[PDB]
Amino acid sequence: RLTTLNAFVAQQLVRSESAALSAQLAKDKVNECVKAQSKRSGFCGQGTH
Amino acid sequence: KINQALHGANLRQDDSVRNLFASVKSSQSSPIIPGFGGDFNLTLLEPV
Ligand SMILES: *[C@@H]1O[C@H](CO)[C@@H](O[C@@H]2O[C@H](CO)[C@@H](O[C@@H]3O[C@H](CO)[C@@H](O)[C@H](O)[C@@H]3O)[C@H](O)[C@H]2NC(C)=O)[C@H](O)[C@H]1NC(C)=O
Repeated sequence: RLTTLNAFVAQQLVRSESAALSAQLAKDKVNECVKAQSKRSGFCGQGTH
Repeated sequence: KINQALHGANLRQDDSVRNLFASVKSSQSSPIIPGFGGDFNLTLLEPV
């Protein structure tokens, strides 16, 4: 049980840092190609966004 | 369970690779011709 919970804490740390990096990426979209018409074709909108 | 998990991982990584194949595909392009670039010796880039 304690080994299972240790692995659970490990994957929770994994998903926590993944969610943190994903939040950084998400604010990168909302500051990059959402509030502005950037030239990131296919990065967030496919074709000429 | 780990077999269907790795099957799922393989299928989604194949999904990602043909997303980037759709990304790299142009709407229009030109066929590559030998002697391209004029004097530019790009023959290593030539796919023959
Ligand atoms: C553009 O670059 C390529 C590669 O850098 C050149 O490829 C050349 O291809 C010829 C044909 O096989 C090679 O010639 C050989 O030369 C040896 C002596 O060097 C000779 O004994 C062989 O019978 C054969 O003729 C040549 O080595 C090769 N060059 C290199 C650097 O690999 C190509 O010629 C270049 N084109 C232009 C317009 O500069």
